[PDB]
Amino acid sequence: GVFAFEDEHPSAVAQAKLFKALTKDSDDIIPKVIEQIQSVEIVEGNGGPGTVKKITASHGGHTSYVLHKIDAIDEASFEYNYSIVGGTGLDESLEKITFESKLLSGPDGGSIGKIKVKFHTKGDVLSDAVREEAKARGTGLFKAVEGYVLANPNY
Amino acid sequence: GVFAFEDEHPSAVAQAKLFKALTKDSDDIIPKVIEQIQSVEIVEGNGGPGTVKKITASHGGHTSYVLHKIDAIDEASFEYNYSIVGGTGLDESLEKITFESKLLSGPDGGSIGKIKVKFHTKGDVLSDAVREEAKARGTGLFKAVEGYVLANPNY
Repeated sequence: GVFAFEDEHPSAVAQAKLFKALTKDSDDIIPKVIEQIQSVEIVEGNGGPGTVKKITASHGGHTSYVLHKIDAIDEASFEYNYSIVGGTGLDESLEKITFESKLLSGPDGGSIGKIKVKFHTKGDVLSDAVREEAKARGTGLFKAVEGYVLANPNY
Repeated sequence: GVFAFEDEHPSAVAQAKLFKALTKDSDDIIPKVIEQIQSVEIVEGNGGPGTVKKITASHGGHTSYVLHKIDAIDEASFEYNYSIVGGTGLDESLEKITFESKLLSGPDGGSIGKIKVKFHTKGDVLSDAVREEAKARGTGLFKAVEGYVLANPNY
């Protein structure tokens, strides 16, 4: 099945500024802000739709890793979608997880990031722990990037 | 005179975790998250009340620094107060600035950071540019530490 969940994250950061950090500069930000994440390397691609990246997090004894595919980037509507297509960080019960982000405008020139996470299960059931852990991990990357942009006016 | 402005900041971080971050680990966190803050040097003290710190920042080609004294740290009430007592970063119109921070219980086991900025002016007027810059700098330090804790549950 395909299980979809949605959250909204208001932010004081302007859409265009948050969108650029989310889509062009997140490879440099995420490793800086998240301790565990050691590196972000491009496996194939030029940064646009279709690019595959390997993100390595130090722990789980020595390591862990996940592979992300960028599915879509739409500057006009501030939509950014990516999938976790593999890696030890993708639970065995799942085919893939997709994150769809859209930055709506919020009060005071801020943003409201609508984040929908879709779980592509192998079967008919979705574990609660699997759902919760993946949502936290995806929300944490959004926050790492948004928090960085807040703390660094002009970067 | 003394001009006091207060703002509230909801957060999903629990009071005890955010309090620990703000008062024990901010010295390490702040220079990692905020690009222009070059360093945090303890001038005197061990980090507790009474400690004096020199925070050096760097813009365009321009360096500037400010001296912070930790005024109070009350763990039971989650109050953390510090003052900016001098430095090229403190405006000539001011004697000092005092940030009074208090973490209230928020919904979801999260918290509400109530931050009060007190400007101790040499005269009877406070410049708008001076008020906004200081208020932004101070909110930035709070948000930089909070963003870091959200991104790293277990640092």
